[PDB]
Amino acid sequence: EMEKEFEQIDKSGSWAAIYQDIRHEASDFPSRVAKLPKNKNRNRYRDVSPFDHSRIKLHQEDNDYINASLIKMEEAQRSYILTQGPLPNTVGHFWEMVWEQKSRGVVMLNRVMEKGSLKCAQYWPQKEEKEMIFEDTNLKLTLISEDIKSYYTVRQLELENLTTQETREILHFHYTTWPDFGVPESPASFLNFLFKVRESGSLSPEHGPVVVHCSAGIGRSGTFCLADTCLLLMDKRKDPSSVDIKKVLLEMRKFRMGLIQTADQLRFSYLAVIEGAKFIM
Ligand SMILES: COc1ccc(CN)cc1OC
Repeated sequence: EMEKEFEQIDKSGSWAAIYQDIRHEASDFPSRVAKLPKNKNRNRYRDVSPFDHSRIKLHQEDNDYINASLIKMEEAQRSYILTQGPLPNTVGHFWEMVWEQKSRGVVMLNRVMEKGSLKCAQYWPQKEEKEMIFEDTNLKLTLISEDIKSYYTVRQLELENLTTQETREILHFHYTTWPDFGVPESPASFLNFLFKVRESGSLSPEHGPVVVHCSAGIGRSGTFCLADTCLLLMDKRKDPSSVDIKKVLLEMRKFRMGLIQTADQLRFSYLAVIEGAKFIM
Protein backbone atom coordinates (compact mmCIF):
# COMPACT_ATOMS: atom_id res chain seq x y z
CA GLU A 1 0.00 0.00 0.00
CA MET A 2 1.28 3.50 -1.07
CA GLU A 3 1.13 4.46 2.70
CA LYS A 4 4.43 2.49 3.18
CA GLU A 5 5.95 3.88 -0.09
CA PHE A 6 4.98 7.40 1.26
CA GLU A 7 7.00 6.94 4.53
CA GLN A 8 9.94 5.47 2.46
CA ILE A 9 10.08 8.45 0.02
CA ASP A 10 9.46 10.84 2.99
CA LYS A 11 12.06 9.28 5.42
CA SER A 12 14.67 9.18 2.55
CA GLY A 13 13.38 12.63 1.30
CA SER A 14 13.40 11.19 -2.30
CA TRP A 15 10.40 13.34 -3.55
CA ALA A 16 12.47 15.56 -5.91
CA ALA A 17 14.00 12.31 -7.33
CA ILE A 18 10.64 10.48 -7.88
CA TYR A 19 9.30 13.70 -9.55
CA GLN A 20 12.33 13.85 -11.95
CA ASP A 21 11.72 10.19 -13.08
CA ILE A 22 8.07 11.15 -13.95
CA ARG A 23 9.37 14.27 -15.84
CA HIS A 24 11.72 12.00 -17.91
CA GLU A 25 9.10 9.18 -18.47
CA ALA A 26 6.34 11.70 -19.53
CA SER A 27 4.83 11.70 -23.07
CA ASP A 28 5.67 14.34 -25.70
CA PHE A 29 3.17 14.93 -28.54
CA PRO A 30 2.94 17.64 -31.18
CA SER A 31 1.16 20.91 -30.18
CA ARG A 32 1.22 22.53 -33.69
CA VAL A 33 -2.18 24.31 -33.48
CA ALA A 34 -1.25 26.04 -30.09
CA LYS A 35 1.99 27.46 -31.70
CA LEU A 36 0.28 28.97 -34.84
CA PRO A 37 0.94 32.76 -34.64
CA LYS A 38 -2.85 33.58 -34.94
CA ASN A 39 -3.27 31.74 -31.54
CA LYS A 40 -0.42 33.52 -29.65
CA ASN A 41 -2.97 35.80 -27.85
CA ARG A 42 -5.20 32.79 -26.89
CA ASN A 43 -2.42 31.33 -24.59
CA ARG A 44 -1.57 32.72 -21.09
CA TYR A 45 1.86 30.95 -20.98
CA ARG A 46 3.98 30.15 -24.10
CA ASP A 47 5.37 26.93 -22.41
CA VAL A 48 1.85 25.45 -21.55
CA SER A 49 0.10 24.08 -24.68
CA PRO A 50 -2.57 21.44 -25.34
CA PHE A 51 -1.42 18.49 -27.49
CA ASP A 52 -3.16 18.54 -30.91
CA HIS A 53 -4.59 15.01 -30.32
CA SER A 54 -6.52 15.80 -27.07
CA ARG A 55 -7.25 19.55 -27.61
CA ILE A 56 -10.87 20.80 -27.19
CA LYS A 57 -12.10 22.35 -30.46
CA LEU A 58 -14.61 25.22 -30.44
CA HIS A 59 -17.51 24.71 -32.96
CA GLN A 60 -16.87 28.25 -34.45
CA GLU A 61 -15.57 27.74 -38.06
CA ASP A 62 -13.30 30.86 -37.97
CA ASN A 63 -10.78 29.77 -35.23
CA ASP A 64 -11.54 26.60 -33.18
CA TYR A 65 -8.55 27.04 -30.78
CA ILE A 66 -8.77 27.20 -26.97
CA ASN A 67 -6.05 26.19 -24.49
CA ALA A 68 -8.02 23.15 -23.21
CA SER A 69 -7.38 19.35 -23.20
CA LEU A 70 -9.75 16.36 -22.74
CA ILE A 71 -8.28 13.84 -20.20
CA LYS A 72 -10.13 10.47 -20.74
CA MET A 73 -9.53 7.91 -17.95
CA GLU A 74 -11.04 4.79 -19.60
CA GLU A 75 -10.91 2.37 -16.60
CA ALA A 76 -12.38 4.95 -14.11
CA GLN A 77 -15.02 6.03 -16.73
CA ARG A 78 -14.09 9.65 -15.82
CA SER A 79 -13.36 12.57 -18.21
CA TYR A 80 -12.07 16.09 -17.38
CA ILE A 81 -11.34 19.23 -19.42
CA LEU A 82 -8.23 20.99 -18.10
CA THR A 83 -7.91 24.60 -19.35
CA GLN A 84 -6.04 27.80 -18.43
CA GLY A 85 -7.65 30.64 -16.46
CA PRO A 86 -9.41 32.54 -19.28
CA LEU A 87 -7.84 35.79 -20.62
CA PRO A 88 -9.88 39.02 -21.08
CA ASN A 89 -10.14 38.07 -24.76
CA THR A 90 -11.08 34.32 -24.23
CA VAL A 91 -13.87 34.57 -21.55
CA GLY A 92 -16.41 34.25 -24.43
CA HIS A 93 -14.54 31.15 -25.78
CA PHE A 94 -14.42 29.61 -22.28
CA TRP A 95 -18.24 29.79 -21.90
CA GLU A 96 -18.75 28.54 -25.50
CA MET A 97 -16.62 25.47 -24.64
CA VAL A 98 -18.77 24.93 -21.47
CA TRP A 99 -21.93 25.19 -23.63
CA GLU A 100 -20.65 22.91 -26.49
CA GLN A 101 -19.28 20.14 -24.19
CA LYS A 102 -22.49 20.04 -22.01
CA SER A 103 -20.40 20.50 -18.80
CA ARG A 104 -22.42 20.76 -15.51
CA GLY A 105 -19.53 22.06 -13.31
CA VAL A 106 -16.56 24.45 -13.41
CA VAL A 107 -13.91 23.82 -10.69
CA MET A 108 -11.59 26.87 -10.04
CA LEU A 109 -8.49 26.28 -7.86
CA ASN A 110 -6.99 29.84 -7.89
CA ARG A 111 -7.85 33.38 -6.67
CA VAL A 112 -8.15 36.05 -9.42
CA MET A 113 -5.11 37.78 -7.79
CA GLU A 114 -2.19 35.84 -6.20
CA LYS A 115 1.33 37.25 -5.44
CA GLY A 116 -0.09 40.71 -6.36
CA SER A 117 -0.57 39.64 -10.05
CA LEU A 118 -3.70 38.67 -12.04
CA LYS A 119 -3.88 34.86 -12.55
CA CYS A 120 -7.28 34.86 -14.31
CA ALA A 121 -10.00 37.14 -15.80
CA GLN A 122 -13.19 37.69 -13.70
CA TYR A 123 -15.29 35.40 -16.02
CA TRP A 124 -18.49 35.18 -13.85
CA PRO A 125 -20.91 37.88 -12.49
CA GLN A 126 -20.35 39.39 -9.00
CA LYS A 127 -24.04 40.35 -8.43
CA GLU A 128 -27.44 38.82 -9.30
CA GLU A 129 -28.57 42.08 -10.99
CA LYS A 130 -25.42 42.54 -13.15
CA GLU A 131 -25.41 39.67 -15.72
CA MET A 132 -22.53 39.33 -18.30
CA ILE A 133 -23.14 39.23 -22.10
CA PHE A 134 -20.41 37.70 -24.35
CA GLU A 135 -21.10 39.42 -27.70
CA ASP A 136 -18.58 37.37 -29.75
CA THR A 137 -20.30 34.06 -28.68
CA ASN A 138 -24.00 35.08 -28.10
CA LEU A 139 -24.10 33.77 -24.50
CA LYS A 140 -25.62 35.36 -21.38
CA LEU A 141 -24.46 34.48 -17.86
CA THR A 142 -26.39 35.32 -14.64
CA LEU A 143 -25.44 34.74 -10.98
CA ILE A 144 -28.50 32.92 -9.41
CA SER A 145 -27.05 32.32 -5.91
CA GLU A 146 -23.69 32.14 -4.13
CA ASP A 147 -22.81 30.14 -1.01
CA ILE A 148 -19.59 31.36 0.70
CA LYS A 149 -17.90 29.00 3.21
CA SER A 150 -14.48 29.00 4.95
CA TYR A 151 -12.39 27.07 2.31
CA TYR A 152 -14.57 27.42 -0.87
CA THR A 153 -17.59 29.11 -2.53
CA VAL A 154 -20.32 27.49 -4.64
CA ARG A 155 -22.18 29.59 -7.18
CA GLN A 156 -25.34 28.63 -9.14
CA LEU A 157 -25.08 30.26 -12.62
CA GLU A 158 -27.54 30.35 -15.52
CA LEU A 159 -25.97 30.13 -18.97
CA GLU A 160 -28.39 31.17 -21.76
CA ASN A 161 -27.79 30.51 -25.48
CA LEU A 162 -29.12 33.79 -26.98
CA THR A 163 -29.24 32.18 -30.49
CA THR A 164 -31.67 29.34 -29.36
CA GLN A 165 -33.03 30.71 -26.01
CA GLU A 166 -31.97 27.40 -24.28
CA THR A 167 -30.76 27.80 -20.64
CA ARG A 168 -28.52 25.53 -18.52
CA GLU A 169 -27.65 25.62 -14.83
CA ILE A 170 -23.83 25.61 -14.25
CA LEU A 171 -22.21 25.03 -10.82
CA HIS A 172 -19.01 27.04 -10.07
CA PHE A 173 -16.83 25.40 -7.34
CA HIS A 174 -14.18 27.87 -6.24
CA TYR A 175 -11.53 26.55 -3.80
CA THR A 176 -10.46 29.94 -2.35
CA THR A 177 -7.77 28.91 0.23
CA TRP A 178 -4.92 27.33 -1.82
CA PRO A 179 -1.90 29.19 -0.39
CA ASP A 180 0.07 31.63 -2.69
CA PHE A 181 3.23 29.47 -2.09
CA GLY A 182 3.44 25.66 -1.72
CA VAL A 183 0.47 23.35 -0.88
CA PRO A 184 -2.07 23.16 1.99
CA GLU A 185 -0.62 21.66 5.25
CA SER A 186 -3.59 19.23 5.53
CA PRO A 187 -5.59 17.76 2.60
CA ALA A 188 -8.79 17.72 4.73
CA SER A 189 -10.46 20.79 3.15
CA PHE A 190 -9.40 19.82 -0.43
CA LEU A 191 -10.97 16.34 0.12
CA ASN A 192 -14.20 17.93 1.51
CA PHE A 193 -14.16 20.20 -1.60
CA LEU A 194 -13.60 17.19 -3.94
CA PHE A 195 -16.61 15.27 -2.44
CA LYS A 196 -18.77 18.42 -2.60
CA VAL A 197 -18.08 18.38 -6.35
CA ARG A 198 -18.89 14.62 -6.59
CA GLU A 199 -22.16 15.10 -4.63
CA SER A 200 -23.29 17.75 -7.18
CA GLY A 201 -23.24 15.12 -9.97
CA SER A 202 -20.80 17.41 -11.96
CA LEU A 203 -18.34 14.45 -12.36
CA SER A 204 -21.07 12.00 -13.44
CA PRO A 205 -21.26 10.42 -16.93
CA GLU A 206 -24.85 11.74 -17.55
CA HIS A 207 -23.07 15.15 -17.99
CA GLY A 208 -20.30 16.49 -20.24
CA PRO A 209 -16.86 16.58 -18.61
CA VAL A 210 -16.18 18.94 -15.69
CA VAL A 211 -14.01 21.97 -16.63
CA VAL A 212 -11.07 22.31 -14.14
CA HIS A 213 -8.52 25.20 -14.12
CA CYS A 214 -5.98 27.22 -12.11
CA SER A 215 -3.86 29.94 -13.88
CA ALA A 216 -2.15 27.42 -16.28
CA GLY A 217 -4.40 24.34 -15.68
CA ILE A 218 -1.57 21.79 -15.00
CA GLY A 219 -0.57 22.10 -11.30
CA ARG A 220 -3.49 22.27 -8.82
CA SER A 221 -5.83 21.02 -11.62
CA GLY A 222 -3.58 17.93 -11.95
CA THR A 223 -3.84 17.28 -8.17
CA PHE A 224 -7.69 17.51 -8.35
CA CYS A 225 -8.17 14.93 -11.18
CA LEU A 226 -5.28 12.65 -9.99
CA ALA A 227 -6.94 12.30 -6.52
CA ASP A 228 -10.52 11.86 -7.92
CA THR A 229 -9.35 9.14 -10.39
CA CYS A 230 -7.19 7.24 -7.84
CA LEU A 231 -9.97 7.18 -5.17
CA LEU A 232 -12.49 5.95 -7.82
CA LEU A 233 -10.13 3.12 -8.97
CA MET A 234 -9.79 2.07 -5.28
CA ASP A 235 -13.57 1.30 -5.08
CA LYS A 236 -13.70 -0.21 -8.63
CA ARG A 237 -10.87 -2.77 -8.14
CA LYS A 238 -10.88 -6.21 -6.45
CA ASP A 239 -7.44 -5.36 -4.90
CA PRO A 240 -6.56 -1.79 -3.75
CA SER A 241 -2.69 -2.15 -3.76
CA SER A 242 -2.99 -2.49 -7.61
CA VAL A 243 -3.64 1.32 -8.06
CA ASP A 244 -0.19 3.02 -8.51
CA ILE A 245 -0.44 6.89 -8.36
CA LYS A 246 2.72 7.16 -10.61
CA LYS A 247 1.07 5.05 -13.37
CA VAL A 248 -2.20 7.04 -13.16
CA LEU A 249 -0.25 10.36 -13.35
CA LEU A 250 1.76 9.19 -16.42
CA GLU A 251 -1.52 8.04 -18.17
CA MET A 252 -3.03 11.53 -17.49
CA ARG A 253 0.16 13.18 -18.90
CA LYS A 254 -0.56 11.55 -22.32
CA PHE A 255 -3.46 14.07 -22.58
CA ARG A 256 -1.94 17.32 -21.12
CA MET A 257 1.76 18.21 -20.47
CA GLY A 258 3.05 19.10 -17.01
CA LEU A 259 0.17 17.86 -14.76
CA ILE A 260 1.65 18.26 -11.18
CA GLN A 261 4.25 21.09 -11.47
CA THR A 262 6.30 20.37 -8.27
CA ALA A 263 7.42 17.51 -5.96
CA ASP A 264 5.36 19.31 -3.25
CA GLN A 265 2.21 18.82 -5.35
CA LEU A 266 3.24 15.15 -5.94
CA ARG A 267 3.66 14.58 -2.14
CA PHE A 268 0.35 16.42 -1.43
CA SER A 269 -1.48 14.17 -4.01
CA TYR A 270 -0.16 11.04 -2.23
CA LEU A 271 -1.38 12.55 1.11
CA ALA A 272 -4.84 13.44 -0.32
CA VAL A 273 -5.32 9.90 -1.81
CA ILE A 274 -4.01 8.11 1.35
CA GLU A 275 -6.24 10.31 3.61
CA GLY A 276 -9.13 10.06 1.09
CA ALA A 277 -9.04 6.22 1.32
CA LYS A 278 -8.95 6.47 5.18
CA PHE A 279 -12.52 7.98 4.95
CA ILE A 280 -13.80 4.78 3.18
CA MET A 281 -13.27 2.97 6.59
C1 LIG B 1 -21.79 0.86 -14.01
O1 LIG B 1 -21.15 2.14 -13.92
C2 LIG B 1 -19.83 2.27 -13.53
C3 LIG B 1 -18.97 1.21 -13.13
C4 LIG B 1 -17.66 1.48 -12.76
C5 LIG B 1 -17.16 2.79 -12.77
C6 LIG B 1 -15.77 3.06 -12.36
N1 LIG B 1 -14.85 1.84 -12.47
C7 LIG B 1 -17.99 3.86 -13.14
C8 LIG B 1 -19.32 3.59 -13.52
O2 LIG B 1 -20.16 4.63 -13.91
C9 LIG B 1 -21.53 4.58 -13.55
